[PDB]
Amino acid sequence: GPIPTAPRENSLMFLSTLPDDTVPAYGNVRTPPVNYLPGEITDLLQLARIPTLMAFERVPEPVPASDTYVPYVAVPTQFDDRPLISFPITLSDPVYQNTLVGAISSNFANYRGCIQITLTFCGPMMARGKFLLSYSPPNGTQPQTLSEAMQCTYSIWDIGLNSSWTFVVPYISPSDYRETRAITNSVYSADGWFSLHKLTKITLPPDCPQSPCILFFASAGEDYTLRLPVDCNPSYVF
Amino acid sequence: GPIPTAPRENSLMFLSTLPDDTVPAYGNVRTPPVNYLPGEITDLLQLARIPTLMAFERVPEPVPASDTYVPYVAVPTQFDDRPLISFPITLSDPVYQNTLVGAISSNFANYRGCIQITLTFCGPMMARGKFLLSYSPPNGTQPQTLSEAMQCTYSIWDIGLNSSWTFVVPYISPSDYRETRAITNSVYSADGWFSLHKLTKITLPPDCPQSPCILFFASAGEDYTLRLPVDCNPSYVF
Amino acid sequence: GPIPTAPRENSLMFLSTLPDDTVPAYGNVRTPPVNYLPGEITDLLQLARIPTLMAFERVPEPVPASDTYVPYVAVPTQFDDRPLISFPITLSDPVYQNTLVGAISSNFANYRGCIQITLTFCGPMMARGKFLLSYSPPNGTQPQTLSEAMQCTYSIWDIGLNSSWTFVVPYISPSDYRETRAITNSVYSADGWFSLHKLTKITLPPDCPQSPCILFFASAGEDYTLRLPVDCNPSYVF
Amino acid sequence: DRVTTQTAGNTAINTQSSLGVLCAYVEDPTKSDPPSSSTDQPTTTFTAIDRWYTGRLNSWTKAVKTFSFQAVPLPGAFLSRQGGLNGGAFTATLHRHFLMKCGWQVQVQCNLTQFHQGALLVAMVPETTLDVKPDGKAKSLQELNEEQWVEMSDDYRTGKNMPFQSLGTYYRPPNWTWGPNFINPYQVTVFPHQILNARTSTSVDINVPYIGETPTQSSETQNSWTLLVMVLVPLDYKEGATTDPEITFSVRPTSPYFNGLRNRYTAG
Amino acid sequence: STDNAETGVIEAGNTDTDFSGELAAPGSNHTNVKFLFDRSRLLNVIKVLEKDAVFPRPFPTQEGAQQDDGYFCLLTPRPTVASRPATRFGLYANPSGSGVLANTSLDFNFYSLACFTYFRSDLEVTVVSLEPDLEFAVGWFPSGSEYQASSFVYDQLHVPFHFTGRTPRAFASKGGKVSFVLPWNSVSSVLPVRWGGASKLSSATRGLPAHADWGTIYAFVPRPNEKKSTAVKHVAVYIRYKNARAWCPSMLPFRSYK
Amino acid sequence: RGNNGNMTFNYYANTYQNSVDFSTSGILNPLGYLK
Amino acid sequence: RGNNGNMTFNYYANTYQNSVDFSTSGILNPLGYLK
Amino acid sequence: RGNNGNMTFNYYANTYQNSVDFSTSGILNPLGYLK
Ligand SMILES: [Ca+2]
Repeated sequence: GPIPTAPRENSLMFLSTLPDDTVPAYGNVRTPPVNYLPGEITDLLQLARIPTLMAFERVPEPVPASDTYVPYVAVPTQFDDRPLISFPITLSDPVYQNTLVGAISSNFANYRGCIQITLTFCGPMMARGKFLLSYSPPNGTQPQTLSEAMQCTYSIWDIGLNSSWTFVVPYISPSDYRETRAITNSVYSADGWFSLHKLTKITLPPDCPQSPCILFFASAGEDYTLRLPVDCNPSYVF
Repeated sequence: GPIPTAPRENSLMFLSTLPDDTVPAYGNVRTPPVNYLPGEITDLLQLARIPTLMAFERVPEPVPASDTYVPYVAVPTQFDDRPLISFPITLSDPVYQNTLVGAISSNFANYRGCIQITLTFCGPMMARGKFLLSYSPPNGTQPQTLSEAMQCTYSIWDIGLNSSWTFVVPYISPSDYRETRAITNSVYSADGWFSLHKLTKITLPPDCPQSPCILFFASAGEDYTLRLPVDCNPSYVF
Repeated sequence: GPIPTAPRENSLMFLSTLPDDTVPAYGNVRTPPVNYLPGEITDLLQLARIPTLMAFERVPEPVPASDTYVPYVAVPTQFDDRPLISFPITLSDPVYQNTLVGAISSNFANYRGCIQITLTFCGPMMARGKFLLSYSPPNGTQPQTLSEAMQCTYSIWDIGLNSSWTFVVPYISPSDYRETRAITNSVYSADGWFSLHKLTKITLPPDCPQSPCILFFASAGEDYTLRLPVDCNPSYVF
Repeated sequence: DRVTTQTAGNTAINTQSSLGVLCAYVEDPTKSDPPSSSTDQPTTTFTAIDRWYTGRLNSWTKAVKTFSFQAVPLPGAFLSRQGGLNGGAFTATLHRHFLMKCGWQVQVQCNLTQFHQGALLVAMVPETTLDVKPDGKAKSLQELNEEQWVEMSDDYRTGKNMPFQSLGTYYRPPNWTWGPNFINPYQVTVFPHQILNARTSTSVDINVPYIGETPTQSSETQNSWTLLVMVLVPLDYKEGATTDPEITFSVRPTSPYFNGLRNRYTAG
Repeated sequence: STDNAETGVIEAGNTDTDFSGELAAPGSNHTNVKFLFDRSRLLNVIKVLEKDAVFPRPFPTQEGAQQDDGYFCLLTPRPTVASRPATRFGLYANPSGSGVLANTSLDFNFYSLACFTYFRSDLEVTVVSLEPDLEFAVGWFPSGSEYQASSFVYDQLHVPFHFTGRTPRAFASKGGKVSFVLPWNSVSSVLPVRWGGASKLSSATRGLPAHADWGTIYAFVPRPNEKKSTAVKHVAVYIRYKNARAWCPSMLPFRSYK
Repeated sequence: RGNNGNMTFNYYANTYQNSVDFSTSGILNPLGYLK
Repeated sequence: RGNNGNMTFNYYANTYQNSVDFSTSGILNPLGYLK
Repeated sequence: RGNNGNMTFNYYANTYQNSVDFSTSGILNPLGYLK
């Protein structure tokens, strides 16, 4: 006979994220095989690990072409005891906006793990020089001086045969996960700053272009993870 | 006691194609046996494989009987370097309209596999001659010349003791399935053309009728398959 | 937790013939035993097999008592080459109306198997005579002549020591089941006719009553079956 | 090979251009059992009815158009003697039984020449009413002779002209537009058939088993099989060649079962 | 390749028969008969009874007859007219005139793919309301049976006998639907898609089968005759073929070139 | 059995779903015998 | 099978859910044979 | 798996609940290889 049941208060509810299936309406359909297709992606982290270019406003001297954002930093010849460039370790910051790590990460609420900054020297091969890359966890005031940067996490990069240098921003946080978007500024959504200082000015022989450029890439480190899918920002269509 | 349940959002829905049964209202009924009945059909492909006649508009010279469509092609005596007849390999084309393959196929969205064209010479036995049947996959322009047809898939048929010739249109497609109906013309719903050229004019002895006719049949090849049942076109009743 | 369910389109429906139980409202009730009661009936066919009297309009010469229908046929003395009595093998015919076979059968849509007609001679024991009972499957015209009846299924019954004769109407049909009610006359609801002819006139000694009577009974044969319960005709109460 | 002689009773039909016998649905359409719907011992085959009966059809001429046809109802043709098809003892037995179940072996004969051209489609078609006029009456022998061949038309292609019951004055007469007994001329090759092509043979053979909506059927009204002869390619030849080739056919009832013996059928 | 179609048998070939290639692997089995017909489609739209009815009389029906038209639905893919079996299928191009417009039905989909002579299956019936918030019930009687007319009086209210009986009666909830499956119940073994016989020996219509159906359904309001309304209500009848089987290859309807 | 197609399960015990007699502790037979 | 994806359970017995013939006690075959 | 927490039962057969390719018969790998 009939099985007695007691439907719950949420009967007939439509839950967009319900972890279950619904009834098939047109089954017994066989599809063309996809074994011939290479390049299958299993997890978006596979793409977040691919380094992509960052973006910086071209030093107050833009090109007649509107929206003058560049993927590199030109190394000025004049000495100055402050960073050549610096940006916060806040994933929602515009410098990461168009990198895959940043774009993908903006679609989740949290991240855990290391971010990786990769630099590629694009000046002439005859050039020589050294740079000091540093990462400073939050402080009341952002460090500017070489003396200050040198007291944080840093590495000195030497220009030579090999063109690039990878710099892993350690995951130093009070919480096991951090906010992907700095809706409100806090120690959970803003984790300090990365900065690049020229250690010893670039040296060039005669008849060599000046101001060599350094390309910047960002990507997820090997232990980088994203959690909690969130609603997307549809503005890219406006 | 009562089992707690959570009816889903689509409760009470009536799905015309639901892959399941409904409650019996008048059961325990035994029916007269049907073992005595021969000719049982298990799959409609069994019928699509039976060749049936195609239809062509009788060369601009109809009979006083309206709707002058014929199942054959009369072989004219005058030389002309273009096809005696040709039609697209588009299952919704009128030439297949009343063949079983075409009629059955029009009730599904896709097909995969070979189509078979069968020709039967119905001229006198004293007649001799040769024909060139060809299939051309899509091209910007439909081939017309013997020289062009000869560069596609083709076979030369010799008239003699045996009256017929089967021609299998290979399944040459970018996709594993093709559209059964050319709602929009594309490489997925139109697959080129089949054409018949007279290779060497028909030769007859004196006192023999002229213009022998060739009957055309169409059917599903052995690897022919149909997928996705679609709504029928009820116009046959209007 | 709650089991997800998907109630169907026919939820809450009340089906008068649903092959299932409903909830008990006053259980744990023990009833007085019925072992003491003999005569239990398991199937109504057990009753349909019991022969009961048929009914005929008394030959255009009724008794002052309205509704003059009789369970017998008086054997007239005058010779006449046509049936003494005849009726169709159509279960809804009035001659079966009040027999158990007919009454029970009228409550189902179909029957399969043999019907049995039993005759009992009720004339004096000194009487002698012979009768020819015949069954004719459908024909354009109903047979009347002894010569015609004799070409169908028939048996010759001799009057003597034993008083009765059973006649089984064979089940001769195009379909495995036949209609119980001749709503529309067809080969599926009307199966010919049964008729009784006097073969050799009845012979009696002097001082013997004339016109002996023959009682008619109808019942289900051993292979008789009924299928599909239908709505009853409540008119017996009006 | 191409030369065969088929014997049945005191009958034998020969052909020297056989294409083989087309057997419908099963390898041996002759195997058949008694009907489960009749409890009386049936009358089965006896030598006087185990044979070929031969009759005539109207001649084929240059004027007959594509898709024009002739139909032979079975066992109807035996009952009306269409084409002179007198079924001897078979008809006599048929007329005396309410029910009859059987299959058929048929051969259509039509010789042409190596100088003629044209083709006839010969098929055994299940459940048709091609032998009836739209008014519901069966075509008489005279009507068949007057028309010779029935022309394919919108009515036949549509089933629009099949027999029907007039509704009565109570109803607005509707526009009849279609019928399930239509004929799609292009698909007649779906049925058990052979093609009689002037250039390949002078005969065709088809062998079909019993079929029906029920185990057995009314002798007087059944028409489960109909022999159909339809023009696919018009006849043609030069002056001097024999004109109007004739067409004949032979029919043999197979594994018959008769039930419900009674006096001869008499129309009501 | 060389052949002789006159034989009545032509083998299905493939690319490698005369050319060079291989067989294409099978993509589906959707042409399978059982799978193909196992889906619901619209059969007819009928009016809802609000009192005991008078079943339409047999043809030919003469003017002046008193009966209920457009209420009974014969369960069959075959053409029907005024709740009865038919041969020709008709409609009304000119709905203007005098006389009752006979209801007609046809399973359009079924016949577009019915390339066979006989068919058989069980039948799943679904009745959907075409009216807002309608409370109705469905009645059904077997092939070869008939509608039980008249009514009985309870508390001076007339209750049609179609409220009772031994056959299925399905009362839907307000705004609900009705659904159930019926077995092949005709006395015939199979249903003739096309037929060449006659159901009677005299004055019969050739080609008109007598019981090629799964019975008849009708809909009614669970209310006594007295509480009758004036606005006619309609209900849609859907059918689905279960465990379908087919026999003897045949043709598909002719498609006009005009 | 009766008009019941439920082969599977019986939620309520036999003594609740049905009534049963208290204790005092195919082949259709004829209803009449000639002796 | 037909258009049925229910592999699991059948609540109603086969003789109720379906009709069955009473007793009287892949590979697609051709519908025609040339002999 | 996907966003599915149903470990228990699957009422509809795999070929109905999902589509499957017809036959023609943790560890995240790189999408690029330097050779
Ligand atoms: Ca529930």
